[PDB]
Amino acid sequence: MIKQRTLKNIIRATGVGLHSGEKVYLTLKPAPVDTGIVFSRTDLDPVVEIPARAENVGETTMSTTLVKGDVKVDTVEHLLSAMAGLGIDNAYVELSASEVPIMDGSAGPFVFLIQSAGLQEQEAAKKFIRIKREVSVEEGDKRAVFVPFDGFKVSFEIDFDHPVFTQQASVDFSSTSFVKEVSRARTFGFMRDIEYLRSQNLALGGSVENAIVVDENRVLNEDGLRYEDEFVKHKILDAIGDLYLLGNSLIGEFRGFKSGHALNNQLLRTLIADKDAWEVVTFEDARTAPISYMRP
Ligand SMILES: COC[C@@H](O)c1ccc(C#Cc2ccc(C(=O)NC[C@H]3C[C@@H](NC(=O)[C@@H]4C[C@H](F)CN4)CN3C(=O)C3CC3)cc2)cc1
Ligand SMILES: [Zn+2]
Repeated sequence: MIKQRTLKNIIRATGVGLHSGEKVYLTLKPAPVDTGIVFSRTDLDPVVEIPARAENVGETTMSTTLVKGDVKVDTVEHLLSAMAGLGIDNAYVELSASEVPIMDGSAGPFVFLIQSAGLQEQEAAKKFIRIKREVSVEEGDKRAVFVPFDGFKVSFEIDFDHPVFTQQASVDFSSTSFVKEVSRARTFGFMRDIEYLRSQNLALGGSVENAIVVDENRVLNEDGLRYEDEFVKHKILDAIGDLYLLGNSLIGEFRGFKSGHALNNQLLRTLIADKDAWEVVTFEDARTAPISYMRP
């Protein structure tokens, strides 16, 4: 059968919060069957824990935020994308501060730290959410859709009127490596936006070392892009992180059109509410299942 996965070993990492500019110590820990992903602010006494579930998502600010009262964890989407891409079901994420470290601006450093630890299969069937019906959310010119699909696929389109800006990509993850083709795609920022955010005490940890910095015309990063389509690949990365707040891996297709965290969360809420549009399924036989995972 397809089995739940956690970490084999604890992972420790250091970085800076994109927005906070705060040094943050990150620990990923193995967790029991049916824990899901749980974030933990260990700088607090008592320690405050927020399950990485759509119901805990906060005011859809600059990034995906988990809240519980007046406690938050900022910018969870790149880490959850790394955990989604590798099929991790159960894990404790401990943070010394309010924001997940940005690292290089991609999921690459997290996927590497996790695959360095290795994964442990657990004695329990992995539960999948299978899309049975199309679920569509729109707001203005933005659109986010689930389509039934025997597998896992993410299609994305962006549309910037900007000299730097392939603005479309589709990845079937059963035939294309999240690790190689998506995970290294970095966050990006326009200089006019970054100058505004800085003026408002935001982007305090931003640098060419953790973001593609774009002025009116070109990428300012001396070493350029990792992919010709890095921008729309990063959109796909962020969508994979947000999808993982369902708390179960998806069997279906996601289509984004200029979508972002706020509409992505409207789509998760609408899917969860419409119980006719999905079912929980397990696979007693991995060989006939529409998705596959790497060796642990
Ligand atoms: C040494 O410093 C000195 C100096 O040079 C310097 C250099 C750099 C910085 C910085 C920085 C920085 C600040 C904010 C952002 C950001 O929010 N990007 C949003 C982008 C990326 C994507 N969204 C995402 O990736 C979401 C949102 C987060 F980005 C994570 N997930 C969607 N998206 C948009 O659609 C944009 C067009 C609206 C990125 C980088 C500061 C100072
Ligand atoms: Zn991002």
